[PDB]
Amino acid sequence: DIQMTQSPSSLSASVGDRVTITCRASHNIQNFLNWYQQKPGKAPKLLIYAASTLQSGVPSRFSGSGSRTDFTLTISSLQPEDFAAYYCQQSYGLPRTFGQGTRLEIK
Amino acid sequence: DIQMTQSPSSLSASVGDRVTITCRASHNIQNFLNWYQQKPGKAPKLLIYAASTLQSGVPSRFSGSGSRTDFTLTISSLQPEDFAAYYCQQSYGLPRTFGQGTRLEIK
Amino acid sequence: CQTPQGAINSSLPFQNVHPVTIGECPKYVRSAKLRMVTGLRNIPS
Amino acid sequence: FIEGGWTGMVDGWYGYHHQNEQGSGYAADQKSTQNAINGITNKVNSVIEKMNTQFTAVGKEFNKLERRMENLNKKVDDGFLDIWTYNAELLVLLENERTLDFHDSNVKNLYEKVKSQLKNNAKEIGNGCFEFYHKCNNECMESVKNGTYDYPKYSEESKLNRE
Amino acid sequence: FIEGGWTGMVDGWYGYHHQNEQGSGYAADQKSTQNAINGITNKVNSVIEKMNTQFTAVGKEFNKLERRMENLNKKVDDGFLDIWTYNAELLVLLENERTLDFHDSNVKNLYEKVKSQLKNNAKEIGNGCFEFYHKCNNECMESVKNGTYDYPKYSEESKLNRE
Amino acid sequence: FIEGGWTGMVDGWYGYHHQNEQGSGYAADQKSTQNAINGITNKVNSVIEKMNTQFTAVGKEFNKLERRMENLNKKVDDGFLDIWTYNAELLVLLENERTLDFHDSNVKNLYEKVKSQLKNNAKEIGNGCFEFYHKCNNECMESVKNGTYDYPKYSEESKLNRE
Amino acid sequence: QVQLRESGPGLVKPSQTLSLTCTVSGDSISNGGLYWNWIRQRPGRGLEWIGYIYYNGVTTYNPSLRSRIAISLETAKNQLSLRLSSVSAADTAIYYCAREGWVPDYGGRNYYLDFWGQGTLVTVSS
Amino acid sequence: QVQLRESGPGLVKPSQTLSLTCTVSGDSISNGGLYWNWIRQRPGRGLEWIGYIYYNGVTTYNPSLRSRIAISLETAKNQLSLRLSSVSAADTAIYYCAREGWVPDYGGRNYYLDFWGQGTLVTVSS
Amino acid sequence: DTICIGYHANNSTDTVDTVLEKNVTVTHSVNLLEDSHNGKLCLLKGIAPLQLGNCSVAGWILGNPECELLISKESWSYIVE
Ligand SMILES: *[C@@H]1O[C@H](CO)[C@@H](O)[C@H](O)[C@H]1NC(C)=O
Ligand SMILES: *[C@@H]1O[C@H](CO)[C@@H](O)[C@H](O)[C@H]1NC(C)=O
Repeated sequence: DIQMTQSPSSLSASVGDRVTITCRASHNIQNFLNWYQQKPGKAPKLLIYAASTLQSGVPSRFSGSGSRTDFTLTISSLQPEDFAAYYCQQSYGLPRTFGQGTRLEIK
Repeated sequence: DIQMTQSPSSLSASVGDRVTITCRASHNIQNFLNWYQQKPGKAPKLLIYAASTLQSGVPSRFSGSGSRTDFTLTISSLQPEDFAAYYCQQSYGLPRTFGQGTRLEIK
Repeated sequence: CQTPQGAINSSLPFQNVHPVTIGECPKYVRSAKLRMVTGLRNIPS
Repeated sequence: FIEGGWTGMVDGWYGYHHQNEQGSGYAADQKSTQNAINGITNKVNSVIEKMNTQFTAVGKEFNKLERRMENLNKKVDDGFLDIWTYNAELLVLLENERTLDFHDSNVKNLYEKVKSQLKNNAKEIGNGCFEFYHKCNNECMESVKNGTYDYPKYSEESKLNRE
Repeated sequence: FIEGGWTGMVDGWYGYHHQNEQGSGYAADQKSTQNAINGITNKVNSVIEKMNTQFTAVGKEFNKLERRMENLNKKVDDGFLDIWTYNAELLVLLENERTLDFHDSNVKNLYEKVKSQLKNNAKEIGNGCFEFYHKCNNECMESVKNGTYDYPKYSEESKLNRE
Repeated sequence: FIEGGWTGMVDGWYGYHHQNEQGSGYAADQKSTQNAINGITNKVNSVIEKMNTQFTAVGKEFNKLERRMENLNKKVDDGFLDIWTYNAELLVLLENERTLDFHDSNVKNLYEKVKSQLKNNAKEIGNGCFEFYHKCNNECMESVKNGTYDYPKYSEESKLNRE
Repeated sequence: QVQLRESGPGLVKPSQTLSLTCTVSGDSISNGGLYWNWIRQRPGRGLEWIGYIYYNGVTTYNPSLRSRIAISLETAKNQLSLRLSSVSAADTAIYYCAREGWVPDYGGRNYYLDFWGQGTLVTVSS
Repeated sequence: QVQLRESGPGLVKPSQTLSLTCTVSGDSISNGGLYWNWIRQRPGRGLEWIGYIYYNGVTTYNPSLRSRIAISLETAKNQLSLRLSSVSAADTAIYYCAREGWVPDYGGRNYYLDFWGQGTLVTVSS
Repeated sequence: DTICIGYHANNSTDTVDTVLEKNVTVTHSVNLLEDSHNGKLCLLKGIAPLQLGNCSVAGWILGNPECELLISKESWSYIVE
């Protein structure tokens, strides 16, 4: 199984600040990385589809990029509604895995 | 001179069986391999033109394939009329050579 | 035709299943749809 | 052909509709339809015929210190895929435009063929149809469709009805 | 449209010019112009849309004993550049030819639309214009441009003026 | 132009044939022919001009343990050859279709030019030719070919002969 | 629009089989050619994939649970189902169904989960 | 259709020159741009290539026999010819003429022998 | 009495794109692109693949003790890792 490791496990930042969440795959997964936003009590929402593209309906403040093993999720101009857990998912192999998740707190 | 070695020198098989005749070049001849069918008393007939293609008029039971040095002639559903000597010819170099030939007997 | 994600039973010139293949396969193309018109504009009245 | 096609026509692509005392109806123009079919069929086949078969191709492994080779190999595969995707999509768009133009030309040509035969024996309506200045039965309707209409035969009846 | 366009027409691509007792002038045919604009705009966008974005790409260093790799790397880059240059230039030439043909068709179609409405109520001049056989005011000029011209209304005046 | 061309015409691509009391014959329409030649010549040259020159290129040797490089090198060469073969053949098919359509348009345009000048001074036959309603000598035949035919001059003779 | 809705008892006793159903609407599980996923989230933990089923009934499972998991599909009703034998405390989780979509990419179809349902909480207790 | 026909004495004495002619019909040896081959088969043995001649009179030979073999071509009659000096017992064989055709391929024209004639048996004896 | 010239129309919802116009509904069309698949590994023309299971190629050829089930697999249509 391809492991996904996220860092930090928890991050806090004020409104309007910039948040960078990173994820490292144990194996080369090319462009097969999705990012999800989980609000408490809800199923996760898709933010980022290809390592670098957004799902329609996702605010432009969200972006990301990456190569073989090293990927990044970035939130520009952080807003209160961005309070969420964020997850790193690989879709390269069959035993699909998610990272442990990063909790983003605001202020 | 590029040598062509055929194997076996003689093969027998019953009608409806599958016959595999192979040929190995001493040098890389890429796709430049022809196969011929020689009935006793007659000039050889072209079966296979490119290592993998047939000459128009050749029954669909004949096929073949190959790479740089290792090539194969295959006869599916062997019929009595397929009694013949078969020859491996390279057309890569100028001193054109044929293998020693394989005699295919039926039953 | 066999690709890493499944076998293909098709006579069409292109596929959008996978670039790696073994067998006699359609060409892999990065597209969702590729369709030709043979008939007329479908405007009745 | 003006303001849409005929859903009541089912035996071809191009054709005629008529009205007379013996009853109205639709019929396809087989010469026009079959020539159009053969043209389009050859075109679709040419698109398929010029794209070759994909033969077995698999990836390659590279070492830790062979990153430059790995990157070139990928570059080559992505480049060829981007080119063939471009070519496949462009060819389809170019031919779809021509197909539709081809078909519009073919129906317009039947109209002109009829117009030419009828001359002064019918009124041009302006909706892709003609009204006769003489009484016309099924035999003359077939003659016009055949391209054998006898203009002189009805020219006297027409001038009298035209006034 | 015969022997050049009108520099006095500024509100569209295709249109009409008229002369009567109430004063002459030019006006664009907006349905023709806007359909032509939309067609051409979609075409330009398709050319842009089918060419993808260039993403970061840099060169590679090779050693003294890696000349074969250096040469393959260069071969790949030159090959892809030569192919894309070819495709970009060919697409532009092919579409520029069609654009101009498209526009010639559109102006010719307005002429025929007018010709069809006027029938025997005007003399065809042969320079892409018509001369009325009846007196025509601004309201009938607008009617012809609209595609609502009433032929029967003036057929008596016309036959008398034609002689 | 209907039911085939004239093997008796040797001085151009497009032209006229005439019959009168002074003797029949054929002559090419040089303006139409030369414009057609220049168009086609430019097109052939564009096909040649957009394909570049092949410069020296030779193969490479690889070792027993360099099979991955050998295979990439071959892949690159086969890929580029397959692409250029596709482009060369497609361009020729696309242009051959347009050439033939171009030529059909040009002959049809001469017909309409003549039709426009003659108006009611000749009977349209329906085979791509006209029959005069007035006697016409070599000078008026040349005038029609020139595009300078004087319609009014023969309108009286024509109405009397038409009946 | 595409909607997925999970449903089930919400409470299973130890050693019983848990069985959940997902009803798909606004889509067709006989026409799309997509994979249908089941995933779960244990309270306080991140997400864990359970398995998926394709249109042809082809089914795959997370190998750590493959001996317990059964996944099936009924096209007539647009329903997916999940069954876990020998249920224990470790299986308390919110279970979700999801649709896996794709866009062709370099390297093949690039898959993602877009429609995730609502989530059904299942407690294992006695 | 293309036909090749070999002809010659069928018997040559030792130390004489053997001379065979192949008449080509249904084709043109001044227009095709193909290579014209001569090959032979010693009884009980496989096939051996002798040599070939092109349209421009360019001639190549099997290097083991190059000092003895002469190949020529007369376009006026569509005829090919083969001559072997110093003929011996080893030269008993069925001699054949053949047309070499081609289809462009990766790596250049891919050549093959399609029209092979009938074959003329030549015995060397006294 | 009349003669009208026209053409065919139906209830098709197939659409195509052209250079000047998008989403044009047409009466007949051809799909040139395949998007279905049988999401399983099949035999090719009657011959099964070699599955390496949990083994890498190095494991398979060196004879890793746990690649035991492959020591008797002499032929294949393809290899799956
Ligand atoms: C799909 O497989 C069936 C046999 O199961 C065969 O009859 C059919 O022709 C195949 N289809 C294509 C190319 O659509
Ligand atoms: C992989 O290893 C596990 C644990 O030993 C075993 O249960 C499984 O059957 C093995 N897989 C294959 C394909 O042999």
